[PDB]
Amino acid sequence: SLAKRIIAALEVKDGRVVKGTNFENLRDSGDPAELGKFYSEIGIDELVFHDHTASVEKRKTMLELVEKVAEQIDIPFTVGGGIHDFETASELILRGADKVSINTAAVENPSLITQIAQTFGSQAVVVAIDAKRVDGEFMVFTYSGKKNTGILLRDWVVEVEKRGAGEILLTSIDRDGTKSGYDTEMIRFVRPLTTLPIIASGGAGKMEHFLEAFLAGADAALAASVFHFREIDVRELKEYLKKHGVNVRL
Ligand SMILES: [Zn+2]
Repeated sequence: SLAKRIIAALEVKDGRVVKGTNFENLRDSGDPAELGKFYSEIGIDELVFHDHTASVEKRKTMLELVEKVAEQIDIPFTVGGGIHDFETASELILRGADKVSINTAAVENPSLITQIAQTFGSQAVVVAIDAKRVDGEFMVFTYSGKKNTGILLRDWVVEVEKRGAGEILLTSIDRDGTKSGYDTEMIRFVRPLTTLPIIASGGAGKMEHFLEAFLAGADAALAASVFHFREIDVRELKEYLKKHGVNVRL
């Protein structure tokens, strides 16, 4: 069966992890680079950083983050949060990120996907798609879930692959922040529409949710607070998944 990845998401601001972690062993539980290194050592496959720094310092702050993280880890990492053009994405990849996440800017200018891919390869471009049910249809939302674009998820997935994206980070707004489970109906809906790797995001609460997401056709599963606050142990999770037939890296 197909190889599956466990991904930790770190929300960051001003070079700090927002709300930190429960990991007492670390010198500084809010240092993104230290936390990243720790996650790679306990068995996380990749990292996603999402930045919320204020506009005047944002560009420099995200570049510093990327350089510091790149020195501490050899596993892939993605950076995102307000990447609106090619030059911003380029500077971040050159400074050390393996991949960039784009969402609002991709919907507003789908050629941005192609532009980044032309220089850095499709594998450098993660399109984050936030979606929610509206009147029985899956719709795409932008601006941190504030705007219903009126674009069907079905149509956007196909366009994203056509434009040259390498991966889709699929967040169910219906589940994000809850610990109720991944939106497996949404994952199953997207799976036949694309050949791209799908990162399931939103709703992780317990180890069984990961199994469910992988059965639904996710290639990777992303989570944040379940790991940060140690509700789920990463090694225990991989051992659980392997036991039940999922091809994870031990
Ligand atoms: Zn964020």
